[PDB]
Amino acid sequence: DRLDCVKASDQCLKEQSCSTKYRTLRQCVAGKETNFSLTSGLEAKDECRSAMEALKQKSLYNCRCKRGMKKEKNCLRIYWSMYQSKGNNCLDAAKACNLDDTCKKYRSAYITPCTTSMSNEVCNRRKCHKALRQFFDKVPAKHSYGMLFCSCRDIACTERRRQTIVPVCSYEERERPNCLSLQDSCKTNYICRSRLADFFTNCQPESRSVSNCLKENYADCLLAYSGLIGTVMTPNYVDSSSLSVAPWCDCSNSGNDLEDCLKFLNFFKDNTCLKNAIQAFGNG
Amino acid sequence: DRLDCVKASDQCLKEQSCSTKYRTLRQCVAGKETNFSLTSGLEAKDECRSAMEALKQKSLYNCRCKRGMKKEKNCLRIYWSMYQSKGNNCLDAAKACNLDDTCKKYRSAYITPCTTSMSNEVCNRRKCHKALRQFFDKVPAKHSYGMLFCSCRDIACTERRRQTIVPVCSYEERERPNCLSLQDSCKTNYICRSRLADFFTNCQPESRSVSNCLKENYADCLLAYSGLIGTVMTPNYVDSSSLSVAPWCDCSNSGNDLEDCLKFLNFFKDNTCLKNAIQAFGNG
Amino acid sequence: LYFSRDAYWEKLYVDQAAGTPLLYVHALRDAPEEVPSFRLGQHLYGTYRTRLHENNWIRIQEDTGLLYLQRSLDHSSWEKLSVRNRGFPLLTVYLKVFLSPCQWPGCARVYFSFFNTSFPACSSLKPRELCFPETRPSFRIRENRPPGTFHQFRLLPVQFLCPQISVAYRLLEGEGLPFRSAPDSLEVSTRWALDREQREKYELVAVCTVHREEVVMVPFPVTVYDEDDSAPTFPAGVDTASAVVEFKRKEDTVVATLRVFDADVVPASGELVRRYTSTLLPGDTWAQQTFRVEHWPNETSVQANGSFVRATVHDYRLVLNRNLSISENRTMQLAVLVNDSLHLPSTYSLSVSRRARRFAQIGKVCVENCQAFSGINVQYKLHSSGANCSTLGVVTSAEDTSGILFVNDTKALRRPKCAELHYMVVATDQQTSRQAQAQLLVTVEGSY
Amino acid sequence: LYFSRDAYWEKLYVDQAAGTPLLYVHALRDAPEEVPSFRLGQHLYGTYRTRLHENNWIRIQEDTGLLYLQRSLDHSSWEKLSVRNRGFPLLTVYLKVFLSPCQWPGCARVYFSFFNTSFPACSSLKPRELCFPETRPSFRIRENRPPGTFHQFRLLPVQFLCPQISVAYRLLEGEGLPFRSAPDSLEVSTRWALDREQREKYELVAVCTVHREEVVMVPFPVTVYDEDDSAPTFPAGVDTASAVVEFKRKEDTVVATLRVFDADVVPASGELVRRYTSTLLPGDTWAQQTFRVEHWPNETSVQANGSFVRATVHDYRLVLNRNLSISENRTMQLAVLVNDSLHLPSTYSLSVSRRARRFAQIGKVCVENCQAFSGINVQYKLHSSGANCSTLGVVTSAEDTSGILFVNDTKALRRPKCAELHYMVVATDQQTSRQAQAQLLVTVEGSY
Amino acid sequence: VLTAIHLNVTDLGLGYETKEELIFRYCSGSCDAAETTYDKILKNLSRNRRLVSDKVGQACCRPIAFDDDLSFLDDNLVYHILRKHSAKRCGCI
Amino acid sequence: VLTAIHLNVTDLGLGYETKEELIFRYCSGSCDAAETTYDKILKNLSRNRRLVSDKVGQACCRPIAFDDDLSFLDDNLVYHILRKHSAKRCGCI
Ligand SMILES: *[C@@H]1O[C@H](CO)[C@@H](O[C@@H]2O[C@H](CO)[C@@H](O)[C@H](O)[C@H]2NC(C)=O)[C@H](O)[C@H]1NC(C)=O
Ligand SMILES: *[C@@H]1O[C@H](CO)[C@@H](O[C@@H]2O[C@H](CO)[C@@H](O)[C@H](O)[C@H]2NC(C)=O)[C@H](O)[C@H]1NC(C)=O
Ligand SMILES: [Ca+2]
Ligand SMILES: [Ca+2]
Ligand SMILES: [Ca+2]
Ligand SMILES: [Ca+2]
Ligand SMILES: [Ca+2]
Ligand SMILES: [Ca+2]
Repeated sequence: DRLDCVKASDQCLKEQSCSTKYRTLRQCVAGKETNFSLTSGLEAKDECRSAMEALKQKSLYNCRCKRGMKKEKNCLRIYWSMYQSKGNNCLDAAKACNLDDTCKKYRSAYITPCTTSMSNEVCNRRKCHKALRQFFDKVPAKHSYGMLFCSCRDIACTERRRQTIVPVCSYEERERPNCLSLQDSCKTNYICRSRLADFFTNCQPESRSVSNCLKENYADCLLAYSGLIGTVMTPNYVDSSSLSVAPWCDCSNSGNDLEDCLKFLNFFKDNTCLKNAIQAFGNG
Repeated sequence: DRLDCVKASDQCLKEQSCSTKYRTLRQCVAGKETNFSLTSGLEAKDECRSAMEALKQKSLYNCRCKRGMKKEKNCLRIYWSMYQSKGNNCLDAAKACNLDDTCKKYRSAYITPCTTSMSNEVCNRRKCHKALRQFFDKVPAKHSYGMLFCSCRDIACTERRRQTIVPVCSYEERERPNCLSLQDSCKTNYICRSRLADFFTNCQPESRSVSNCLKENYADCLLAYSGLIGTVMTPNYVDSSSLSVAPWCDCSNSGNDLEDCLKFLNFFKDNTCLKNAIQAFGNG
Repeated sequence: LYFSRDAYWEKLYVDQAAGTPLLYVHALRDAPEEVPSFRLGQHLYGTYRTRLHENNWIRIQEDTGLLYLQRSLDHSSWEKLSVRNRGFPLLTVYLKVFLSPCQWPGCARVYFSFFNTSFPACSSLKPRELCFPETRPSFRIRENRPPGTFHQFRLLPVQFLCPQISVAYRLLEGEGLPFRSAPDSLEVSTRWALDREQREKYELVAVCTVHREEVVMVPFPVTVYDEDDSAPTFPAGVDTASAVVEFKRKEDTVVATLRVFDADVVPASGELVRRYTSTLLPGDTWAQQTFRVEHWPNETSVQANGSFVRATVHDYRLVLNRNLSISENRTMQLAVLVNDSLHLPSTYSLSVSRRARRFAQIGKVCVENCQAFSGINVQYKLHSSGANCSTLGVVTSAEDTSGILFVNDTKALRRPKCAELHYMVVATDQQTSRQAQAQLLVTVEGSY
Repeated sequence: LYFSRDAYWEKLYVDQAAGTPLLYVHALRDAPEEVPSFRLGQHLYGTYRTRLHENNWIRIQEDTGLLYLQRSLDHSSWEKLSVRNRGFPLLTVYLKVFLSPCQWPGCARVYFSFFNTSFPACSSLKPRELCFPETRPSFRIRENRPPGTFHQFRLLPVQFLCPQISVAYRLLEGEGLPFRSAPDSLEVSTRWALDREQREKYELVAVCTVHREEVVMVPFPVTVYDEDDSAPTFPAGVDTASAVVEFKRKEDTVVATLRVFDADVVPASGELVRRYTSTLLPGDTWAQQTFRVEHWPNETSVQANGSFVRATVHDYRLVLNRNLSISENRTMQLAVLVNDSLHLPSTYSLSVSRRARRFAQIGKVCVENCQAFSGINVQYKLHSSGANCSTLGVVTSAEDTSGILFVNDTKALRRPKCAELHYMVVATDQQTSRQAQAQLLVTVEGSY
Repeated sequence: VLTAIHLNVTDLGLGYETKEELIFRYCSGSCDAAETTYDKILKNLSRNRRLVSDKVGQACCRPIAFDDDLSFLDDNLVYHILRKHSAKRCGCI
Repeated sequence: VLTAIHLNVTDLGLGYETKEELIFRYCSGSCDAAETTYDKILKNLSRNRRLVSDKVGQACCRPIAFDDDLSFLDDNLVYHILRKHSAKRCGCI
């Protein structure tokens, strides 16, 4: 219903003046069409500035919202042009969830498509992913986070925790791609690009010369992390032992960009801000 | 698809010449608008002849075919203008009806709208009439006739028989109109005019100089009589004693046509062919 | 003009000679100068009015009403007619006879029984068949219309083919009666206008003498058909009294019904057709025509178009006169004595345990009632549960005539006890209920 | 050309004089004639790469890589920069430095720690702060590229503002190593091309003598970045054997996979980038290019576009050569030894109590199998319930190799007993299953 | 199962004085094999004593569909219709 | 009436080995006042002995609506969903 950026451009298209102004902006300004390093305008900088200013007082300049489900990429292309670029605690959560009308309702609403009835059948991944996003969108942090970020003392607890997202269906895939390519593939879709950027924003270091974040950053990090679940960039705990997390990717055949791939991956695999935020939720 | 007579008249209507010729024929020639005995032309015979001849070489004069399903009567009106023209036996019927899937189903399908729940409420007459016509249309003569034409020995039987059509709703009315006016009013409607004419045809005397009909005419008479039920011309037994029947009309204020009104009424009230046919069904 | 019979009948045989005379028809007058001119329909008709064939055989004398064979009907003729008779045996064929430029009075049907044989030998005919038709005729004569010849007795095919058989006719039982059949006459006539008030039906005796004389007698019936011999009487006569409420406006208030009846026959236009109209209304004022009466329905009840006022007066003369034409007029009079002098109500909310001064003034119907019907001469009452029945005087409407309905001092009313009261309000002239009773509903709690 | 560091750093103070020299950058060559031309980005940058302001203060000598203050940075300058830093305290500001017409190798970031005070008094500076930057630098030098000057030791703001403090530098631990820092030189250079196969990392000791002499020493690390020193070896060597079935058509049947690996570093284009192509195929016939190998995927398995025939022959030479350009070529060879020689089936209906001659011939799969795969050298078998398991030989498929499946004499078969049989049909070369097993269904009653 | 019996209208005991009759069909028989998960739970919750089991009961053989309306005229010449009075289909609900 | 009890999943006796719990709701109580014409007929047909009354029975307090699906992970790291297992509304049917 609410297209967002795309709808707005449609509104712009309706009037001749706005369409022309938009055309000039596209012609004059690189937007994010070229590499930033290149950021060489198609014409000249002065011309781009004028074209940009030309948009003011038109329907155009819009913010791109996620709501463009099918056409996230198209939305993102637009918008970016302007923008840039056993007892245990996991068991207590499962108990609290089922004993609540909203959580029980939304827990099974996602388990339903994420599981398979028979051994060599296969789940619908998109139904499982959508329902996953529904779960963290509709169930308050209280019950939704208890499932995912519960502290553990033994493997029965950790094996339970790692299963929350039904990894077999939602996480694992036959081939493990390269991390930088999947980043690319995530940035095409409107939903993933939106959720990936909040992750990188909310779960970044203190912005002093220390590689740790602050306590006031904690909630925003966990929200940003949890929002990744059900996207192409879905993360899970990599083993049944630690809090180390990662998408379904690795750094094989990174060629000349091996430094950048491992850097991207250690933002998942060795994130101190995330580690601390997860530990804070189920500890003190 | 093929209207037949009606379609042809439509073709006639298209051209001005044909329409005019048709108009003259209608004005000049009685057609079957009046009683044949009367067959007095609206104007004079010579004028009718000329008008008739006037039709030649026009689309008009058509044969009326059956295919006019819904509007058979309208077709017939046209086309004819040219052409011409307690234990008891009523209880056993009520038993046999209810013990049968078709009859029980259709008996209550008509009792439902024909009755009222409370004293000074009033039934929907058209719903009651339609369902009545449905009843005699869908239930074989066997069960449908047993209800209406059962022989009796006592008043419990006759009072039951007279109630078959739910007279209070379907027969009786506050004012009793004149019989010839209601005939007029019956002839306006396609359904009644069709059912009234079959009655007059099927239940007429031997066509010798005797005022009685034959046994081979019996079935066709009862069908024609039963088909009147649910029309403006609905007939019922006038008392709880004899087989004398009549519509809801009388011959008050017939003016100069008093002879013709009583003649029409005695076709219901003193019909020997009907009397015999009714008696034959539930006697031998 | 009208035929003196609706139906005539004779026999026809195979091979009757062209030139055989068949029978006469007769038309009597409705006015003295009228003269019939007879003509036949175009076709011959068979069983159940089947149209058989153009009539190529029988003609009529247009002035005299003589039917005769212009052409003989041979075996082939009767075959052409038989095969057109829709499968019925051909027993009877008829023709229509019109008396100016098929139903009585202006059209007669002439029926012929067909006999598939030759006319019989003269010596074989018995007196009864020599003298009268096989079923004797009966006649129709209108009251108060000019007298004239309405019948002829001789059987024409018998006089023609058997001229050696002499046949003579007379009437019996006509003494002082209006019928003439003169010595040696074969015609019968009336002598003066008939009158249904004196005699509705006659039954004379027709007597035939054949030849050795043999006599046959048959009844000779005549029915008198109607005249405006009578005028109309208002059973009411002078309707001294009539009453209408004062100044009551309405589309048509019905002041009163006057009625009249006619002695004449109802089926006759003379009796039945009666019309009511108001010839006069004195005085002229205020409005010249305050009333109207339904002429035709014979309800003939006066209704008023205009308003009325305190005894101005009123006198109407009513005429029943059957018609402008020759109908008998008669009148009666009535005096109208003027009586001298919208959407339903919402349920009332009242609050429980209420305190404050006794009388709690709630609703006022009086300025509605007098407002609508335009009268204060009306007495209001209230009845139902709290007023007049069980709990008694909890609601009382006023010894003073102004339709103010109030709650009294029932110790302020308890919603635990009774939580709703339904009461009916009445208005009554002087004894009589002018209005329908309204229903008032009082609910006992807060807010709305 | 590439910088010898990705990042440089120094300090800047309030009110440093226009004309203060800051530091040098250095670009080494990728080819012998290359000469750097240095220019700065347009802006100064603050915390988390905030774009602060056009750079109005620092300039670079385009030939020599000397950065210096063209204009002093006073209190107001540092305020203009601070207020543009998005609310973060202004601790560091940087510039980009490009080496032709920001990432290593072609762009270096120069960071300055801002100190909101005047440059310190000369007498207050300890030897460590007089001698080296606060964190010691480390260097990047590409193997197999021309040697040259990659560092300069003297702290330029200290030499400028404290010219009475003498400072001298030398290296230790470079004996036989490719580094030169000459007596009285403040520069360090390499002397010959480096080579990662000999040494990937060096860690020398830089020694500063200030002035009464005091000495400070720090590590001096150099990382060797890569060269195509190495060529590729096919572990396979001569793949004497390869096999493909005869005349087997397909989009691309995979005959066999040959593989190669490069000694060089995988991240280096030298090792990793290996491509496989078939240089030759003898003989020319029948078709000149029967096969193809996937060059890039390194699956490098040969696939055949064209058909094969009985031992015509086959010999291919495969080259791994990294690139057309300067890559090391190497080959291995393979001989392909050719092996010399659609919609599912409907359920079968059979009628119960069947009699007539023993063997009831039902279906024939053999002309399907040989029809599809083009082979009669295949042995058909049948297994499941009636054939091979429980009820035994009720269905048998043929000691003769033609895939005819028949009902035998199980006394004509009983639909009361078993009313359906499900059987699996096999095809097998000489031991090996060429096809997937099909499922046959035989139903036991009449009609269809 | 579904079962049928031919009856006088007075046999129905519904307060009608008449001589008319009807066919009446009813659902009867054992059918409590704990079909659904809910009904499996009840049998188990009682066996392990957990319920206490006040008035809890499993599936019943009840009508799922009803026959056509039945009409009759009583001894007092008044009509009546019976609705939802006889079973057409039976199931455990 | 509707009634609720807080239970372990193993208490349901449905063959699951787990530590997860649930709220389970069930319909219980007397409700056999012969509501419908059909049920009035049965009481009457038995009172006047006409039936013989083999296994015929009147209305039962059964569930009319069911709650949301309930999920759980078992001790063997396998998920399961219970459907139509707990009552939402109760009626006599
Ligand atoms: C309907 O009612 C009649 C009369 O009550 C029943 O007929 C009687 O039934 C008894 C008991 O079976 C028989 O012994 C008799 O033949 C009848 N009584 C008498 C006095 O003769 C009849 O069975 C009932 N029918 C139905 C279908 O229920
Ligand atoms: C779920 O199971 C646990 C363990 O079986 C139950 O806890 C026990 O219940 C008993 C009996 O009421 C208590 O006396 C004890 O406190 C518990 N057992 C032990 C050994 O400590 C628990 O009641 C069950 N919970 C639900 C909601 O059904
Ligand atoms: Ca008179
Ligand atoms: Ca008269
Ligand atoms: Ca008169
Ligand atoms: Ca090397
Ligand atoms: Ca190398
Ligand atoms: Ca190499």
